[PDB]
This record gives sequence, C-alpha cells and structure tokens, in this order.
Amino acid sequence: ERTFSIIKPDAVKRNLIGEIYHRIEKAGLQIIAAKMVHLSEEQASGFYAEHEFEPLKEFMTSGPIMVQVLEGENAIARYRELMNSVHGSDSPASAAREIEFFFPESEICPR
Amino acid sequence: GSMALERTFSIIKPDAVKRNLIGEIYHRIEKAGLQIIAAKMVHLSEEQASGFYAEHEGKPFFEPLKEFMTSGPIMVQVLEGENAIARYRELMGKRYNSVHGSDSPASAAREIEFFFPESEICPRP
Amino acid sequence: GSMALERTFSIIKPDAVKRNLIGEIYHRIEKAGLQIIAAKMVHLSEEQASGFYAEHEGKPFFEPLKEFMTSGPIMVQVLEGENAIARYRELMGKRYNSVHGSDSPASAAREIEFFFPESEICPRP
Amino acid sequence: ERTFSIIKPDAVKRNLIGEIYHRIEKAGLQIIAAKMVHLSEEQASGFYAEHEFEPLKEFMTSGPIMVQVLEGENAIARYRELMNSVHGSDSPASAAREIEFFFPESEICPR
Repeated sequence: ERTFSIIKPDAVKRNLIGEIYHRIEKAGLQIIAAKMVHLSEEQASGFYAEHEFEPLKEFMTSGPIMVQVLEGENAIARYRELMNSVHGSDSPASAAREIEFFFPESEICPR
Repeated sequence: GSMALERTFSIIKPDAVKRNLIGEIYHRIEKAGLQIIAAKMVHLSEEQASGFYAEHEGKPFFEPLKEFMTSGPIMVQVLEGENAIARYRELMGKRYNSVHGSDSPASAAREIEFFFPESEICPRP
Repeated sequence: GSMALERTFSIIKPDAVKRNLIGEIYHRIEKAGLQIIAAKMVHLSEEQASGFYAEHEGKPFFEPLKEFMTSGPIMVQVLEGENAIARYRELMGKRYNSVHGSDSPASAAREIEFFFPESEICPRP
Repeated sequence: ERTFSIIKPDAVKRNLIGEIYHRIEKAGLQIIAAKMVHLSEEQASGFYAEHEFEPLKEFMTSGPIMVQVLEGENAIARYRELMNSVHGSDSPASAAREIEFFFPESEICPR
C-alpha cells in the first residue's frame, strides 16, 4: 500500500525538505520515488482539475515542490495521522490517480 | 548578489537509502546554508553506472564499484549556495563514503550534466 | 426603509495588498450596491491572528494560516446594504481566497466586533 | 517620500472610493495606511486651523471620509499631477504635518 505526497512551495523555499522527510522515515514509511518539479499553469490545473481554485494554482506554481511516493504497511492511514503545508492521499485509489499523474513505473524504484 | 554562488552534485548511496536516512542527510545539508534546487530518485544500471564512473575503467575496482551503485536506488541532488563546493565537502568531512559530493567546479559541472538536464534544475525565486 | 439591511465583514489578504489591488476590489464591491461604512488598514501579529481564527486551533493548518495573514498588511472593511451577506458572497463566487467575507449573520456579528468597535463604524447619512 | 490624501464626503457618499484608489495604484503609489473617520467640529478645525473656513468645516463634517497615506518614488509631485473632490499635500513637510495629524507610527504599515 503506497500513498502520495507533495511538499508545498512554502516548505521548499524555507528549506524544510529534510525535516519533512526525516519525520516520515522515522514513522515507518519509505521514499520509493521522488523528484523536484516546478508546476506550470496547465500542470497545477490538471492535478487540481476536480475544482475549476484560481488562487490555489498561483500558490502551487509560485515555486518548486518536492513530489514523492511513500511505501509501507498501511500508509494512507499512517500518513494522514502523521500530518496546510503538506499534501497526502485521503483514500486508496485516490493515491493511484495521483501517483500515476506524476510517476510512470519506470520512475518508481522498489527497494 | 555574491559571485561566490556555485552548485555541487550529491548522491545518497543505496546503503543510506535502504536504511532510510534520506531525511537525516537532507537536514544536515539544509542546516548548513545549502539548498536543494534539483533532485530525483533513480536506480542505476550496468550501463548508467559505467558512464558516470567512466574515468575508472582500467582500475581493478571498477566491476565492484559498478556493482555497489546498482544494488539499490540512490538519491541524486543539486545543492546550491555560497561556496557550496567547500561547504558540502566540509559537511561530510572530506570512494565508498556515506554520501557523494563534487571536489571541484569542473567535476561539479560534468557530474550535474550527467544526471540532470537544465530543464530539471529549479531555481528558487 | 427595508429590513433586509445587514452588514458583512471583508478582508483583503496581503497578496492582494502587496499587488496593489485594493482599489480594484473596492470598485467591484461598490458597483454591486454595497457601501463601505467602516474600514482601516492593519498589520496582524501572531497574537491577533490567533484570536480572529481561534476556531481553528486544533487543525494542522493553523500555524500556516496564522503565518499567511501576518506576512503583510491587510485591509478590513464593513460593507453595508440590502442582503449584503449574500450579495458580497456572490461577488467572490462563494480558506485561502483572494478576499474574505462573512457567511452568516452570527459570523458577521462576531467578526465585525473583533476588528471594529462601534465608535469606528460610520453611518452614511 | 510619502504624501497625504483625503477623500471628501462627496465621493464617499456617492460610492467612489474604489475609483479613487484604483486610479492611484495604477499610477505607482501604494496605500500604506488608511482608515475611515467622520470628522467633528473640533477635528475639522484642527486640520484646517491655518484659516480661522466656517462653510468648509460644515462640508468636511457632513459625512464620513477616507483618509490614507501614500508611498512611492516622488509622490508629492506624482500625486498632485494625478488629480475640489480630493485632498493632497502640496509640498513635503506639509505632508509630514498632515500625516502626523491623523496617523501614529503604530497605524502605518510598511510593506
């Protein structure tokens, strides 16, 4: 069971990537895929297409973000209880749509 | 607007990724003034590890060095900041270390262009 | 002499104040029949932003919500008119919006008394 | 260099606050302090004490006004050329006396 995560530009700009990652790896999850992308207007619209909103697109494109896929025994529940400032999948099959939006299988690295 | 701005390359070897130390290493880098402007997790292969470490083909330790960097996923980043070459080198102290870092600007330029195209480097502003 | 008279509270968040959109937002409010009977520009603090949004202390998004409303000066106003609650809500469409507005009379009463005393409300006649 | 401004009760009553503010922010100035006050007989007399007149006090107290402080590179000249119906400082040190009459430093918000 794998979940999805997004580090908003507030934490990336304030240099908080290590704290967010360290608070997870100590909780049991494992970063099995990650990359830093700077979303565009069309990119942020596609991931947030279930709204159609405008002020949210401007903030998510105001700087680079840290996208990552997390693995672990029961992650959707463990992740949501760990943590706005950070994104996280609410239910399964919602993580599958968000993971496939940013990650092909060739970019996912099982341990 | 200092001209001491420079970027350095960094790799978190599979032993630290398998042990889940990615966050602990990132925190030590960020706490030293450096900033991650480009990063991704990749799993090297025989073909890719041979190209990066191609300067050590004739050495009798190539076949294992290639075999260590392909035993698990790694984490490669581009660290930016004032005197980032020396600052990041001082963080780890100075072949099979816990982390990788560039030792010179020409080495940093050649090693960044191997893993990251310019379209994957994200300026902070 | 309609009894549909009511007042609503409004905040222009620092992103719109820093971008110099105060006049553009005022014009859209005035062109919809509403009138500004009380207004002032303040710069919130950790202590003041915590009191206004005190209903969201346990939520994990409090610390940043407090940090956004204190990153720059804001503009707080009292808009008056017939059905001003729904008219102003319809202007913006319906947490981190371009502008703030009351959603109910009890919310408008509690939010006006936090920023404006009665001695700062100016009736139009 | 900051200047001073007063929106007379004619524009406030006619709902012209947005037009006056929009015509300024598009000109380069920035509203760094503002509040709506209803002047009294003693208030209007103090701000207009350099006369001592009577019909002017009655008009400036016949309704609420919009006081504001404006900031920008060379504002006294830029403001006077933008614009009776609206007040504005004529020279520097005349804005300092008018700003201090309505605004303590605790009410002025630099960006």
